[PDB]
Amino acid sequence: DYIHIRIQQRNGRKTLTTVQGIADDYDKKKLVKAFKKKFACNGTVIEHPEYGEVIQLQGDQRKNICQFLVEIGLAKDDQLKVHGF
RNA sequence: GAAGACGGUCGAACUUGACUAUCUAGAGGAAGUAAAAGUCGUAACAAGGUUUCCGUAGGUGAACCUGCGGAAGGAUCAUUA
Repeated sequence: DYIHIRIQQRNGRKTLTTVQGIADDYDKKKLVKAFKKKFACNGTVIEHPEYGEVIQLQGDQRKNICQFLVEIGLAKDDQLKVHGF
């Protein structure tokens, strides 16, 4: 159950980095209000349906996630699966 | 009538703290600046599609949003009952 991401870029620039694999019993207020106030990018929480509750931060956390995922203590340093859109 | 010498005064200098002024090293940290052809959003000159802005308080990725009292430098110098 690797927390899939996917990115999805509209315009030459109109991107949305999803988060697939994140439980719902986690802090849907602290998850993201810890994100936005961090690398400084518009997070939020939708019920995307090909995935099932994903967190839209507004940005390209493609290089940062690699990292906010060699740290922490929840995910894994191997379950890394980036398909930026 | 010399060296010396009693005690004093001036007091250089030296030793230790305090005081004041001026200058100057510094791991790192956080601003602002340049600036600028980068990344993510669209915050606010045409009513900029939420009129704008002031004082002030709280809050937000970020422009910013919002209440309360102002102003028009506004989009009304008029309202004809």
